[PDB]
Amino acid sequence: FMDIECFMVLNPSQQLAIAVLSLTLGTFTVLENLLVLCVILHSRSLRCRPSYHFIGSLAVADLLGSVIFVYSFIDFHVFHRKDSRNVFLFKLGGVTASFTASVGSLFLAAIDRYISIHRPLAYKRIVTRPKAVVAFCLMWTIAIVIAVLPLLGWNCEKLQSVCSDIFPHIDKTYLMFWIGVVSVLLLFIVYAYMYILWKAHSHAVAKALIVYGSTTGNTEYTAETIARELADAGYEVDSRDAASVEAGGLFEGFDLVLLGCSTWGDDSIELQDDFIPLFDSLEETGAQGRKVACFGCGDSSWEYFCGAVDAIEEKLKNLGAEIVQDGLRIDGDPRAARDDIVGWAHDVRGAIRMDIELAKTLVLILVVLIICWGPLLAIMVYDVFGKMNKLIKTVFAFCSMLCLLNSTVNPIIYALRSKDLRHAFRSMFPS
Ligand SMILES: Cc1cc2nc3c(=O)[nH]c(=O)nc-3n(C[C@H](O)[C@H](O)[C@H](O)COP(=O)(O)O)c2cc1C
Ligand SMILES: CC(C)CCC[C@@H](C)[C@H]1CC[C@H]2[C@@H]3CC=C4C[C@@H](O)CC[C@]4(C)[C@H]3CC[C@]12C
Repeated sequence: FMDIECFMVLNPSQQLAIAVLSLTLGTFTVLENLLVLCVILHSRSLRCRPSYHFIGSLAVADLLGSVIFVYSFIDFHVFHRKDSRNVFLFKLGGVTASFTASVGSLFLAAIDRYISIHRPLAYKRIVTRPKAVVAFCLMWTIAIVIAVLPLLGWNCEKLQSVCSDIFPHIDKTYLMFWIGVVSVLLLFIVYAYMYILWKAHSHAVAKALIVYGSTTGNTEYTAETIARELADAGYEVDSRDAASVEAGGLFEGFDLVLLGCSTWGDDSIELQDDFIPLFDSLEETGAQGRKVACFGCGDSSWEYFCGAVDAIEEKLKNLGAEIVQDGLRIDGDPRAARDDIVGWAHDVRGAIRMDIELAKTLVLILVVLIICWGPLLAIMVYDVFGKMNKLIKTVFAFCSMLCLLNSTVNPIIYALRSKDLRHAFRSMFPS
């Protein structure tokens, strides 16, 4: 038993600001989605290839949600309308389902693009047109079912219950359940997109592994000269002396692997004593379908010029490691052959990032969702655990406007970014 006017914290100036922000964004949001829906149906008449299952659901939810929200919000605040419990829970159920289905659409958009990254080869087997058709339908029914529950029962007046100080006639247990399901998909949305950016961050920069024997220090100076062209180009480098290497999984996670070794053949071809242990235990090395290249120092005076490079390349192509370019072979000092070093290093780089606008969009969406749903659900958690003062009700009233802004910026985030929709919008014009 709570007074309806107790939920109405309304300063005539605060009432005008509420009305201004809600009638601008409201009329602006409705016109946006009413245009988006018109474009899809116009596009449906011309092209049957774009699914438009996600953008249509998001637009319908934002249109229906905003229309009922702005009207009820202004009627409740500016006009101070006192409705019966069922008539209010009918209206509150309507907006809640629409906004729930809206964020449920973003949840289905998250799983659509999460499966494409986690399981690219199996994406076409899971996400289909009938499955997405059924999923959205069930997403809408569940969204309606949950939001109709307060009207059916499970409210603060039907049961001896502890009520909400921001939503009249609502049981806090129902809100905690509603917050839970909304928070789970939101956290999954945040987790998925954060999982996309961290996964794409490792692929942007390539990793190059350099090992060398070099008793005298020439193949090291070579590798040190080899590494800088790679490093200056933008390659993560992990040069390692062959005397301090671990055999098993030595090449794991390297897009390119450069194996340099000096030849030390007094009588017969012999490699660097430090490079021999790694040579023997190569099978242990990943040694498979790994882009790899060789280099090494030698001298013309010997019958086997850089025979080490030949022995290594024979084991690499034996196990199937793709040798992208021939091994680099140097005699004497590589300080005079610096040009050929950076030449072979730029060539092995030639023979072989991410969409930042799509990467920033995820950042933007995450920043948007954290901005629009963070404080909104936060105030509701304050209502569930303990209670709040009058200022928080006023802040929540302004924060109730914050989710409406999300419905305004969504057709700019997704529909405007749709290359197919913009084609359908231009097709509206003569030719
Ligand atoms: C005992 C001995 C054997 C060598 N055998 C070879 C050989 O078979 N083939 C070759 O090209 N150079 C051979 N060299 C020359 C070295 O490979 C050359 O000095 C090289 O620049 C050494 O590289 P590092 O400074 O990276 O150890 C040999 C040198 C010595 C002292
Ligand atoms: C929210 C309450 C008050 C009324 C909802 C009833 C109507 C408007 C709801 C219930 C079922 C919903 C449909 C369920 C399935 C989809 C597929 C989706 O890809 C586009 C939206 C669309 C076509 C929904 C449009 C809106 C819809 C028809």
